[PDB]
Amino acid sequence: SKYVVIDGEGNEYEFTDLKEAAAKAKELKKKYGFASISVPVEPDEVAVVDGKGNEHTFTDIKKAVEKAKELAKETGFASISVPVEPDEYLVIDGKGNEHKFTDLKEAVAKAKELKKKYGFASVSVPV
Repeated sequence: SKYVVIDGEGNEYEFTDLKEAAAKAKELKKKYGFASISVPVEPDEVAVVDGKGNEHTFTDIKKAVEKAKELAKETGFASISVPVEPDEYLVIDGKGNEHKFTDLKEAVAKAKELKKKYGFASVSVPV
């Protein structure tokens, strides 16, 4: 598999191991303010990755968002991953709304604004 961490500069870090990826994301967030992690998700699923590097899969985005809030507090980190098409980037905010981009730095900039507004936002990238 391939797991991708995105930081606040729009840099992409690739990993073969989820626990190492989730640990990098948690560190970039604590040290530099922002990080998302994208993981392979089955079609019609959504996945939340927590601060322990564990996945939580869902078919209902509203339930995923609810869980992502429990996990960010309990484990120190949470990121929602959704399937994206090549050359697209999707931002999911803390209320479950999806915003589509074709420029990663644009997607990151929006995610930062939505994190301020709603408390939480993730950026999903193609795997």
